Amino acid sequence: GSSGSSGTGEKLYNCKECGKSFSRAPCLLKHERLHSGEKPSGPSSG
Ligand SMILES: [Zn+2]
Repeated sequence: GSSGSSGTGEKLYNCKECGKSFSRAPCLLKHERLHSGEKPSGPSSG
């Protein structure tokens, strides 16, 4: 019963794919994007 979030953005950075809590938020947010399925085969254009 102690609900109270100080701020404007009520979001908690945390990877659910592999399940790992990084120390750096910035790096964590990017880590969540790194989880793009399996075998990221880009377009390889050019
Ligand atoms: Zn992860």
